[PDB]
Amino acid sequence: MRAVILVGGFGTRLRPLTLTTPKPLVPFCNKPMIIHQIEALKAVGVTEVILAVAYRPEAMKEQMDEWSRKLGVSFVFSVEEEPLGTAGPLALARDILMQDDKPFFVLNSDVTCTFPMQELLDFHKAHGGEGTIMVVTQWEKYGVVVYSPQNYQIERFVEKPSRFLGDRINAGIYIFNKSILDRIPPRRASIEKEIFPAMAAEGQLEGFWMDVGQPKDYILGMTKFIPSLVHGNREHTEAVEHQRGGRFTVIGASLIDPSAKIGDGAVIGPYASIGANCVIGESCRIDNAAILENSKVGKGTMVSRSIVGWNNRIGSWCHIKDISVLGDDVEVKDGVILIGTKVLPNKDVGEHRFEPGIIM
Amino acid sequence: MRAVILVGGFGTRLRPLTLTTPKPLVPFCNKPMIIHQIEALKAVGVTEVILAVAYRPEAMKEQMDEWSRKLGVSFVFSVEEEPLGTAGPLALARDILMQDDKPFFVLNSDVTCTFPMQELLDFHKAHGGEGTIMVVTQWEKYGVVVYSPQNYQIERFVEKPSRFLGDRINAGIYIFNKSILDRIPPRRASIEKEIFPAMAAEGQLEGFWMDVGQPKDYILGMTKFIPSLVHGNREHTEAVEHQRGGRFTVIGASLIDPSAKIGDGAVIGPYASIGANCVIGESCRIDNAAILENSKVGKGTMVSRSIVGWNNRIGSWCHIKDISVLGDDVEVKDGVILIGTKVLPNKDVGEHRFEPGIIM
Ligand SMILES: Nc1nc2c(ncn2[C@@H]2O[C@H](COP(=O)(O)OP(=O)(O)O[C@H]3O[C@H](CO)[C@@H](O)[C@H](O)[C@@H]3O)[C@@H](O)[C@H]2O)c(=O)[nH]1
Ligand SMILES: Nc1nc2c(ncn2[C@@H]2O[C@H](COP(=O)(O)OP(=O)(O)O[C@H]3O[C@H](CO)[C@@H](O)[C@H](O)[C@@H]3O)[C@@H](O)[C@H]2O)c(=O)[nH]1
Ligand SMILES: [Mg+2]
Ligand SMILES: [Mg+2]
Repeated sequence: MRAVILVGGFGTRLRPLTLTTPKPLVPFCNKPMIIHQIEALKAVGVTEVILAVAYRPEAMKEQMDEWSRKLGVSFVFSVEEEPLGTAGPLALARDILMQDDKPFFVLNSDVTCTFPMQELLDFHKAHGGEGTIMVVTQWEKYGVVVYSPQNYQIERFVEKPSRFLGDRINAGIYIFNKSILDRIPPRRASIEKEIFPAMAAEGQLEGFWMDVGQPKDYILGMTKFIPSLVHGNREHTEAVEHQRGGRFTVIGASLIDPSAKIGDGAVIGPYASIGANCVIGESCRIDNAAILENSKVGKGTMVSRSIVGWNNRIGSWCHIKDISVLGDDVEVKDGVILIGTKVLPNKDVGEHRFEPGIIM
Repeated sequence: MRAVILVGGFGTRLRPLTLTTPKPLVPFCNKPMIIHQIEALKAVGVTEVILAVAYRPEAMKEQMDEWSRKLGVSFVFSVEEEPLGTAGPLALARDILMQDDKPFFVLNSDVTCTFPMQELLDFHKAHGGEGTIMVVTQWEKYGVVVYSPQNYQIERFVEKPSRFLGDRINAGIYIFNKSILDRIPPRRASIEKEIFPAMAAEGQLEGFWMDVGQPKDYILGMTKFIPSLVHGNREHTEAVEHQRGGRFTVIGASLIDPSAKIGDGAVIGPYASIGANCVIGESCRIDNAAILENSKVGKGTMVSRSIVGWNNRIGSWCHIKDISVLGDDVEVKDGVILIGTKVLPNKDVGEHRFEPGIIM
């Protein structure tokens, strides 16, 4: 009946875009990352969502703008505890308890997946079935390796193992009962306070899944996510949008906001997202690239596998390839080639850069 | 009676420190960069200072904290016009006119100098005697080259000449009459609207001067500014502070805030500034380096010619040398050598870096 979407965090990995907005609020395809999770929660039975915001309490205005659909007015913060925010639910143990006794969801704000949120009780084991489902199944470099047998028990929980195998990792979606928030409230920073050794049953994804918190991870998660969205959003059959401006061709599926304008002959490539009010030149190539909002693009650029930030002004014949994240209000001169270079907000690029790097 | 301190600007050059606070509010030696100018204006006969803040209107709380001494309560902003903010005085031309008719000062927020603010009329002409005094006398790469003969006239005004010689550049302190704000109010972005090629005189710095807006410029400006401050601030005779914690030695002049703690045997080098609540290890070497606030330093680091941001935690045996600005809340492990690497806020550094660069 309640959920705790952890939104407090510096977003260091997604830095060029998170210097302006918090990581929950940077759009993934056409909506902020938290908005997908909030919509899934609205689909399942829940009304009030509490947010533990630490990095920037200025997200309140944007949440109020998005407050129309759901009662996500709750906001709590006293002092920076941790981006992981284990004390997050513990620092607000009073609100979750007295209002209701139902189990409460806990989610990361940078996770995208099918979002099952099944109405099935699954009361024999709360987090074992959900989160990392047992047949997640990816590299062990990031995320905690979870060792679960066929009987749905968790024995080992190592946040960043060096080399321990165990391709299974937690999805980032947790469901907890009222005992967890009253179990270990140490009143200070901690890491998820997982005490799975003590218990095996009820004490507490068959689908795509990706931790969308890194630029390359952002691109790959968008690539995995757009095909799964073809069923619901806007259902000319090659992609979601195929005729918005002039006459352009689309290869594969893509998300184009009806407010955007596309030039004559642009080739919106596979798994590309175009934001609101964005303008695309005559013969651009948007190949697995995300255009956030209000960005303008000249005639013939090839933004491929990279991210173009808000209010950008891309030149006429640029080439923004590789994984090169552009910040807010970045202007690129004509003919500039950017390959894997991250540009901080409010910068002008006029020189070529053929190697990965940072532009101050 | 009034002054216009231009404070609206992204501070792209001093980027690692200006991602947290606006460039006017980044401390120069022990006080915010704007506080020196406000103190000079308080010394001269003015009472109200109007600030044209654009980049971050959240400086209001800090200004109110510094408001106790002088009535700098004025704050105006509608939409981003320009970091130069030529429309700044023009956007608030109404307030300046009706209250008073006396000439109003215009100052940059990133300029440090002797700050004459002479009670003399400068009635030969107003900006000319002040600002770039006819004798400024530095490189022509930045700032406008001003061609001033012995009769105090300005003929040419080129913002960024390619190669025009003319070592004289404007200091950045302007004084204007009420006609300038009513002369060209174009209502949009413009560059200083200098129409001096029309008028010779009366229509509108023998000391150190430095445009403190770049890291190397910050260091050099501190090096020039500290010796000139020995006359008035705190008047054991080697530096301003020589006994604050244990027993340490000082080479040359330096500012150490009485709230700081210095270890046994630390060598505070020439022209160094230590912020409030800062802790310095046993055998550190602070050679022409600035420690902003609440930063902690281990035993034996040599921070030389670099800037250490707020709330830092420097390791035990690091080498933060060359021009290497550290952002807010940056933690450096023991033995890490940083040479010319700018670190963005909220980062942990554990690897050596022998070449100039940027750490995300
Ligand atoms: N950096 C950041 N982290 C945030 C933010 N909002 C919430 N967080 C939380 O910060 C935690 C850790 O930071 P991330 O970079 O997002 O996660 P991680 O350290 O890569 O790994 C964590 O997430 C995995 C999910 O893929 C999980 O294995 C587990 O949460 C792990 O600790 C996550 O639980 C996430 O909820 C934000 O704006 N920025
Ligand atoms: N970037 C930035 N600029 C600011 C800020 N606050 C005010 N400004 C104004 O922005 C103008 C230009 O930005 P700067 O980087 O500070 O100056 P500049 O472009 O290096 O050169 C300008 O300053 C010289 C003084 O040395 C002058 O020649 C003249 O102002 C010139 O346009 C200056 O007039 C300064 O007052 C800020 O927070 N950030
Ligand atoms: Mg994450
Ligand atoms: Mg300047």
